[PDB]
Amino acid sequence: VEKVFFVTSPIYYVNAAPHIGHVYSTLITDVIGRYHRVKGERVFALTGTDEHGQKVAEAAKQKQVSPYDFTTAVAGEFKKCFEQMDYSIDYFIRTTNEQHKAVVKELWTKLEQKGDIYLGRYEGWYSISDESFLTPQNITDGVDKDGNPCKVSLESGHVVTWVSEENYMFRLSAFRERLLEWYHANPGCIVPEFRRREVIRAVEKGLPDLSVSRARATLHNWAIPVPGNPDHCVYVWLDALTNYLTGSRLRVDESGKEVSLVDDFNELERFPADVHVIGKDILKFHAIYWPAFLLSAGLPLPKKIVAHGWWTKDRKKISKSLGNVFDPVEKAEEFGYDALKYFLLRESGFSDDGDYSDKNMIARLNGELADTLGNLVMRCTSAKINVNGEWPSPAAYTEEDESLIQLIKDLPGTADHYYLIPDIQKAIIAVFDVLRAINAYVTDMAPWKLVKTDPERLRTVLYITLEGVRVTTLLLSPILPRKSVVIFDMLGVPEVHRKGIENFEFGAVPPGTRLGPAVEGEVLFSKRSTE
Ligand code: MET
Repeated sequence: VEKVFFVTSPIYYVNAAPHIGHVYSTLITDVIGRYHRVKGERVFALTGTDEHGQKVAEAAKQKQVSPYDFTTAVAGEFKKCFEQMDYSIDYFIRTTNEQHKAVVKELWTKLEQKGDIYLGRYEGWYSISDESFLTPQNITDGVDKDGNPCKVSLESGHVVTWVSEENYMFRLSAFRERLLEWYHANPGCIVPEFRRREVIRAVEKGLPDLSVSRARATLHNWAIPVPGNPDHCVYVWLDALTNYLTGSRLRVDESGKEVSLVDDFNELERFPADVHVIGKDILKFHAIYWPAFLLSAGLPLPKKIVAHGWWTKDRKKISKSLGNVFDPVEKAEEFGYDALKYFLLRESGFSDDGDYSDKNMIARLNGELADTLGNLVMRCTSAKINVNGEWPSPAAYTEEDESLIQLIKDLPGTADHYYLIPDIQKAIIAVFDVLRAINAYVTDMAPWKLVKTDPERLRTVLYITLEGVRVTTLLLSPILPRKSVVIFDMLGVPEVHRKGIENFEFGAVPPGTRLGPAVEGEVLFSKRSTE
């Protein structure tokens, strides 16, 4: 099937200002989308804000302003932040959007007509902060923000409350066997694998029916009314998951504004998502509830859900009051945007709860970006080594020449597989193994000596080096979107060769291609001191 590659981030609660967790999640979404665009594919990358619910409504009561003004303010902060992070997102969705509401009502009605929604009661624990139902097995003792004894989530640590309400219930219990068929039929549908094992384990134990409405007062009327029952509002999560569907059905103008909701998802060829990027904290919603709603509705299921871990700074929690902040924009201004992105994508894989420190950030920037990549780019383009300022024509290749050429020929196939898992960390490591190899080849050949001694040999060494740089840079362009453009400018790679699987091929830029012009003091990544 040939379709728009559809990649999504979670839509984030707007109870509070955007922070690193959100930036990271969206960054992951952005990178995947960026990579599929360089393969020449149509892409629709989606992010947004989850704006209804008790959590958000109460967050706005605390700051003492209307939910409409509050959600709009905070959403504005999310957009401003993401614009500043210089992503390439195709649309920003807000669940307050009127067309989103229509799609929710449409899906709800499908589930009802299917016979999968009945009137019942939920009597059990709820975490408002997580907007999540919990069994007693998943709560424990703790202290509220007074210090008085309460119950809290084992998952999250937030206060839980007992809820006893007549609610509309989705028949999730009836989807146990089909969800199990699905997980087993598509053993790559949840990444990383140990999270796939989590979901299976959980669904194996058994599934209770799920409350998909709440009484309207409980939600302070800040939700979507249940169609046909104005006393009930639709569960914030059923509403929020529907954003993926809504997004697949919106025609967007050049300004980034929704202008039309199509009746059928096929019209736009986006749905279902090829990758839902998420955090591990919201796995059940995406891997259990969502495919269950889609099965009931008769909709296609997503191809992959990839769930990453949580961040710490200096081996502690990120928190304003505890005195340990990590501001992505602040660190980008300090170290650079592409560098910070490299770090967050390099320093941790999706199975790990990684760690930012200034020390280790500077170690990677200097180590990998400046010495390994940065220096290689400057040398092979320098007037000292590349005296004619062009891509030379290679002479005959030695076996050592060819060992390196093989590594470069093999790199795209390997990096491709990693980006498709997806495992962005592994893709980066693969590209830098090839970069380390190029540097060691250069050390061996000492092109600086060859310039005097053997210009004919230099032609070969220099051409291999330029091409190795070009290919590695191409495959890193989704990680270093701005720096890759600079690198390609220095190399003098024509625009047409900066994109497309055609240009993953060794030798796509011809000898004789001229290098771009130099500047007095220019440097790709400048070293920074340690303390
Ligand atoms: C459909 S994704 C919803 C995610 C939720 N709003 C959160 O911030 O965790």
